[PDB]
Amino acid sequence: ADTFSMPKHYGKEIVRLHYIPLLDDRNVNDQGIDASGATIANGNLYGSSRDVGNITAKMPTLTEIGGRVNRVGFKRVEIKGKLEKYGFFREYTQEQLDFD
Amino acid sequence: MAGPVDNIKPMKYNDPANGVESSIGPQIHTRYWYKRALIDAAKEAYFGQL
Repeated sequence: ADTFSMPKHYGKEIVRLHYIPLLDDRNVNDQGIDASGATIANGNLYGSSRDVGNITAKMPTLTEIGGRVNRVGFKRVEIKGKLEKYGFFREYTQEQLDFD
Repeated sequence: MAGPVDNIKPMKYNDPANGVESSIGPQIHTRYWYKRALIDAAKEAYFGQL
């Protein structure tokens, strides 16, 4: 196991960022102009799908005139970590050590 | 109340401090911190000296 030294004046939580790739199902977005031009609710280009029929239907195709087609987007995620405290004590008397 | 029609809608920076979050995702810091605190001045005494 590895040890991370938390700073002093920054609360009791740690936060880290995570970046999602393009072709992934966690990359939900709204930049969804399709191959012919239409706002659809899918901006990740069939991400994380291994079906051939589904794959050869969202491929980005281009015509000789170009145009506003095949837009994409990206997202982010965050993760957290926490802390806590522990301890215990013991007590005794003086005659116990002397007369044992 | 706002600007003209968008008709484009790119990856923007919609106001995250209140309401609509963002295009990329969650933010860490949404405000700068003034590190010098504002302290009121002390009062004055007129009777102690006499």
